[PDB]
Amino acid sequence: ACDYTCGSNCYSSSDVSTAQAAGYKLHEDGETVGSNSYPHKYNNYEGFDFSVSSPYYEWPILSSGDVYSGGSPGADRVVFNENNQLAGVITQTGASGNNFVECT
Ligand SMILES: Nc1nc2c(ncn2[C@@H]2O[C@H](CO)[C@@H](O)[C@H]2OP(=O)(O)O)c(=O)[nH]1
Repeated sequence: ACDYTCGSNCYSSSDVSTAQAAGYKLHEDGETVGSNSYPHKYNNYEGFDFSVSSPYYEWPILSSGDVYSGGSPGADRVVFNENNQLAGVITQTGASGNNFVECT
């Protein structure tokens, strides 16, 4: 289904799980990909009410269905924690500056 709506992008729960699984694996192997060194810390400056606990890590989710491998990140991110719990799916689309809004 279109479980999450990130601006004009639609993600299924399976899209979110595959993206999360890939970010976590890299987090746990101590490796990073891309210019922005993904997965990195998501600081929660927006102050979202994530049910799960901090430190939070952000990883790009691609609208194409491709899993992120170091290229252009895009607007959308999966946010997970240290226990691989999903905190949320966020996007820079619809937010001003370099801020994020939550995907609905
Ligand atoms: N808006 C925002 N950006 C964060 C936070 N933690 C890390 N960032 C990263 O810092 C940049 C803002 O300078 C954002 O584009 C973002 O990187 P990503 O682009 O890699 O998502 C945070 O909580 N809030």
